Amino acid sequence: EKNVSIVVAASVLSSGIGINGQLPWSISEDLKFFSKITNNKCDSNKKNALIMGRKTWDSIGRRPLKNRIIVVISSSLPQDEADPNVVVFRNLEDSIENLMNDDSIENIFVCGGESIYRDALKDNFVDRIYLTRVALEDIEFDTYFPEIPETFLPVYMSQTFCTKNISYDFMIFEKQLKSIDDTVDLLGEIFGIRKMGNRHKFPKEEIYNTPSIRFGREHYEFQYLDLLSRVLENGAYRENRTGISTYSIFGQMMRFDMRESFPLLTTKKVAIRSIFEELIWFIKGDTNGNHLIEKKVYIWSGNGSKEYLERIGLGHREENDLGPIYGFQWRHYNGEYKTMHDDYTGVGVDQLAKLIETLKNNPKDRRHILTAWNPSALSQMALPPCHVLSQYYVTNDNCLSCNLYQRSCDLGLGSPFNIASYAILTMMLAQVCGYEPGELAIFIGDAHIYENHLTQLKEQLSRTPRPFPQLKFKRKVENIEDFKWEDIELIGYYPYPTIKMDMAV
Amino acid sequence: EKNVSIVVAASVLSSGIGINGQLPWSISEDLKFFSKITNNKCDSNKKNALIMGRKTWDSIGRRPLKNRIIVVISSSLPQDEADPNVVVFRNLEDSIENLMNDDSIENIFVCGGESIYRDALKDNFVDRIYLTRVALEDIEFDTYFPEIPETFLPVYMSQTFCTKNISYDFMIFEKQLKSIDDTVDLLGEIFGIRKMGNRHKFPKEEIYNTPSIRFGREHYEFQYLDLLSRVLENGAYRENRTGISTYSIFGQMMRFDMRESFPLLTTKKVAIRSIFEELIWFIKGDTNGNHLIEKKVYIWSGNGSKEYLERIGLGHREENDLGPIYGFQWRHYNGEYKTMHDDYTGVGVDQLAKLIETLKNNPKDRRHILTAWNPSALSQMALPPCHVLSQYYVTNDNCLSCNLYQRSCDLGLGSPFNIASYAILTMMLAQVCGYEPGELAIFIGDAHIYENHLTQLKEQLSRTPRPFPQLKFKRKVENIEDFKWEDIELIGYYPYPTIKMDMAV
Ligand SMILES: NC(=O)C1=CN([C@@H]2O[C@H](COP(=O)(O)OP(=O)(O)OC[C@H]3O[C@@H](n4cnc5c(N)ncnc54)[C@H](OP(=O)(O)O)[C@@H]3O)[C@@H](O)[C@H]2O)C=CC1
Ligand SMILES: NC(=O)C1=CN([C@@H]2O[C@H](COP(=O)(O)OP(=O)(O)OC[C@H]3O[C@@H](n4cnc5c(N)ncnc54)[C@H](OP(=O)(O)O)[C@@H]3O)[C@@H](O)[C@H]2O)C=CC1
Ligand SMILES: CN(Cc1cnc2nc(N)nc(N)c2n1)c1ccc(C(=O)N[C@@H](CCC(=O)O)C(=O)O)cc1
Ligand SMILES: CN(Cc1cnc2nc(N)nc(N)c2n1)c1ccc(C(=O)N[C@@H](CCC(=O)O)C(=O)O)cc1
Ligand SMILES: Nc1nc2[nH]cc(Cc3ccc(C(=O)Nc4ccccc4CCC(=O)O)cc3)c2c(=O)[nH]1
Ligand SMILES: Nc1nc2[nH]cc(Cc3ccc(C(=O)Nc4ccccc4CCC(=O)O)cc3)c2c(=O)[nH]1
Ligand SMILES: O=c1[nH]c(=O)n([C@H]2C[C@H](O)[C@@H](COP(=O)(O)O)O2)cc1F
Ligand SMILES: O=c1[nH]c(=O)n([C@H]2C[C@H](O)[C@@H](COP(=O)(O)O)O2)cc1F
Repeated sequence: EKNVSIVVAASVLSSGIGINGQLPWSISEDLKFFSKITNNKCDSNKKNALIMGRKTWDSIGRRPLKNRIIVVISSSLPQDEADPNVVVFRNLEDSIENLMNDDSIENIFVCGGESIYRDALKDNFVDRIYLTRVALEDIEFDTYFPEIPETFLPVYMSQTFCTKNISYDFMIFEKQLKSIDDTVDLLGEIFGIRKMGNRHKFPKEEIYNTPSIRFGREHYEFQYLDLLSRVLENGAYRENRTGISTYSIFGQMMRFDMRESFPLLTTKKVAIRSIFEELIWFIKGDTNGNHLIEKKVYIWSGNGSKEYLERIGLGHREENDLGPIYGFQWRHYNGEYKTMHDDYTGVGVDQLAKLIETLKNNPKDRRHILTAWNPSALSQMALPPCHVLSQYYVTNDNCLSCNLYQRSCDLGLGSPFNIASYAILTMMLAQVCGYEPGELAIFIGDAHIYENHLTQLKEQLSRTPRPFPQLKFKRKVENIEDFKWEDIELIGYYPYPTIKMDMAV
Repeated sequence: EKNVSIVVAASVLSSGIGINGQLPWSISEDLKFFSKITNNKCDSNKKNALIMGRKTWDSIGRRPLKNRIIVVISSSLPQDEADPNVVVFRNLEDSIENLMNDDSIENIFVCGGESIYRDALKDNFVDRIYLTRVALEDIEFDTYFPEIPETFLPVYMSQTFCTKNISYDFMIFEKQLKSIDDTVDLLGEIFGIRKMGNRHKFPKEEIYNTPSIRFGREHYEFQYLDLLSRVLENGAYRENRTGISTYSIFGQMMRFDMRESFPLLTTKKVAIRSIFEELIWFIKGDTNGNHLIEKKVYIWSGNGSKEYLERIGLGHREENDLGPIYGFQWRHYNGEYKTMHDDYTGVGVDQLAKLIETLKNNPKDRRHILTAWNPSALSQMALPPCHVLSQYYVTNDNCLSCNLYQRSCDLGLGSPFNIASYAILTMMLAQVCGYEPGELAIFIGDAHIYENHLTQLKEQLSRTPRPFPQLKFKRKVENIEDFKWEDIELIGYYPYPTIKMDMAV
């Protein structure tokens, strides 16, 4: 009995491996992973064995590897007794005998082609699968990886990495103490909601995304998918200013990486264009809702209709004049807001401009804050600022991190937008100031789920995540308000089908 | 071979158990815990065995317990063969035979007096200890619990509970997968700081408080003591506006409970009086530094000296005229700040008053925000607001929770004060509005440690924590600015000796 694992790097969707006798990508870090994973020996005078087909043996140059015995599955190659680091077997079934004897071989790894992968799974010899998912699908394959059978379960999913603008993950598939559990549960019976642990229950398998991945939830999309589960388990049914009631908890956070990936949800086709047009709308200082409607973006029409505006006591306002919201408080703080058609160039504290000047001249400064809560002009807003405070931080490696506090997040409609919106905003500040994107942390107050999103959000938790895409700018801009949608390149985004959710006006 | 545990409820410091033949406290939940912990059987047709001395057998009334065999250790009591749920042995050594030959007994529990506790440890019969630490020391004992030998290590420590204004914990003392670890480490060698996991390394045992408690870090003081450990492991040496450099990370949070306890650090004698006088100073709208100096509180002298004020370009300011800091922005927002001795009654948005009126009339409201960042009047401040935004939330149980975002935390000098300040403020808002204290969450930006605190904070991590104290008000106040230091009763606070740290002016 010895561990027999599979090492493979396939595409994210079609699961393709190699084209015309060679690989369709050149990722250096992946090959280094193959080296480290196949040289993992626990004893000293022992070496691992790698199994591959002839066409794979040909593709690697017919040369042995460092302290690894190469096993070739060929019906034509002669068993050369000269080379001890390369052995040839006539078939895969006969080749699996270095487990009942040959103690020298510690572990066994299967890394051949489709012909060897398919026969290794159908014969039930595989105990573990090391999968490297590459985000490449607009190309052509000729050799694919067989679909993983239901007997294997995902146990680990790494963070999204990047190499030459190509995103890739690392997953593990396994074939599927007691003294504290019998005490915390007893204290949970004595104290009900007196014990704070009962107020934050661990979600059950029915709302936990990919529950087989227990200890290896490293993909930072789980920071969002586990928040949905945490709301369904502990969310309190509550009313609000709209007719749609919510399930809300208080005090949650999400952490994201922006160096090797771009935090854009893959479990739902997020409209990335609508997020950008809203962000550049904020950066320009514009509070005219029609400008977004004139760009085929209808996300501020509900909160800017004639019925809604007169309902909240703003009948004196034009159709889509939202008012001093983010975008007016960013560029003009404490400015006498008249209408949307007015000229505020020069009035108000330009927080965004001073923020850039502070990030360049004083990086070690701790007060790189951008606020949006102005109590003096709240009754004039069509809607109070949801994402309020935002703090930025420069590391010693010229990286730019971002922290956001959100008073209430509409998980399903507002959180996926706010994740990408401030991720793009951080990258824009990083380019203009000359830094690199770092980490993104979002601190949430009233994390709620509207009751008409339960059917859709329950579907999102059923979809296993995919690696994050890459976001690259097409040109360096002079100022900051010069970005255009054409200057944005989204690389390797293959999400799940979009699910429609209605906005609670 | 079967488990032989010890169940005991001793004092926090002297470890006292019982006085004049009875217990020195009446905690109903503790007895309920003793019942549930001794009725934990896995086999149905099997019963546990409880061992106690004669003087303890007398204290419980000489009556058996529900489906538990009581073993009495007495040299005078006759072995009554009539009662099958009570058996008498002449000594403790002879009484322990129901493990090698008696299958009927599943588990063994030792819960006698000092005579049985000391003999159970000195003879090395104990495999596990269930300790209930009660915060009572101003009384008199007569029977104590033996000091835990070095062979036992803490494995679990529950949250601080409360019963009749008495805090108590629950601890466990034990006698002192593998496939994913060998993959995340490999990815940590390939990618250096490219992998986000390496930027947030798990602290080492040498800076981890009570490293034996791995899975049972439920005491919410660990939310602060593990933040110190996380800074020492991953903190980047950085400069700032003062001569003292720091070790800072970005994006950390802490969680606290205010229902059954009061988040006041026990690893250091925190000056609670100075925290209150600062908090009530904010509520009144006062920005005069001398008023705290006239109350034997010298925490704003460094940032309010004649030398410091002229160094930051405010030489035209009086001695301790701090300016519009928190405390002016709370009660008077966007008010024309003149001097410290002015009458701003009527000018500026009274955020605190509107907050109280909103918490009463509209609890389900999501915009219970109290901000302190006013970019229009930042150059007038002697020091920008460190703790900026604060959001409040009413649960369905008429409880008041609080979320805070802090721009920079001086861990060791500023964090312990800010924890209690917003904890007391939440209780003040809860009483005036008619709610109960709930949860407290603090969201941190630049979590740093000044380099002159390393010797002291490394000492703070060496002392194992103690249960939180209780904070109760002595009277109900009419408004909110009527609180006085005499109206506060701190119950059960037994911290470690105070350690002096210098403020980076
Ligand atoms: N992304 C990845 O992880 C990997 C990708 N690849 C790619 O896949 C491609 C190659 O794979 P593939 O085309 O499927 O060819 P294979 O690598 O699977 O090799 C197949 C050959 O092995 C022999 N063989 C296979 N099955 C048997 C059997 N049951 N009994 C006896 N002999 C057998 C035959 O050779 P013979 O003629 O001697 O009988 C057969 O032609 C390449 O492009 C390569 O780059 C390869 C490895 C890994
Ligand atoms: N806080 C807690 O968890 C608990 C507290 N207590 C408190 O502790 C106090 C009582 O405990 P304590 O004073 O120590 O007395 P004990 O409960 O330990 O009982 C001692 C008696 O057991 C017999 N005994 C003790 N040692 C031996 C021995 N080595 N060999 C043979 N017989 C022995 C003797 O009985 P004999 O007269 O026959 O010689 C002795 O009088 C009470 O206040 C009680 O309430 C008790 C249990 C739990
Ligand atoms: C069989 N094969 C195809 C191939 C390519 N990429 C993969 N990637 C993964 N994740 N898994 C595989 N099984 C895999 N297989 C191989 C095997 C080894 C080398 C190789 O050159 N290995 C060097 C790697 C050199 C390096 O460190 O850069 C070694 O030292 O083992 C290339 C292709
Ligand atoms: C020997 N003794 C003293 C006593 C009191 N408190 C303790 N508390 C702790 N944590 N550990 C002990 N060993 C302990 N012992 C006892 C033992 C049982 C009961 C008792 O009444 N038990 C009932 C409990 C009734 C209830 O649910 O409140 C039971 O069903 O077990 C009281 C005192
Ligand atoms: N209650 C409440 N009030 C709010 N006011 C303003 C907002 C922001 C916002 C308003 C609307 C949306 C929205 O429809 N997203 C979306 C989601 C999935 C698929 C497609 C789309 C848009 C369609 C497209 O591609 O055009 C997103 C964000 C907001 C909110 O989210 N909730
Ligand atoms: N850099 C920086 N600047 C700041 N300006 C204003 C503050 C607030 C503050 C200033 C000082 C303290 C302080 O000495 N605490 C303390 C800690 C442990 C033991 C005893 C004490 C006081 C002794 C006693 O009062 O009994 C706390 C809080 C602040 C800060 O914390 N850091
Ligand atoms: O950027 C946004 N992010 C967001 O989460 N919302 C959602 C949060 C909440 O569901 C609603 C605001 O309702 P309320 O003002 O009562 O908090 O809008 C709206 C935005 F514009
Ligand atoms: O309530 C407070 N909390 C706090 O953490 N500081 C410390 C944090 C840091 O040491 C300093 C902030 O100065 P600056 O952020 O301008 O560097 O004050 C000060 C307070 F008054």
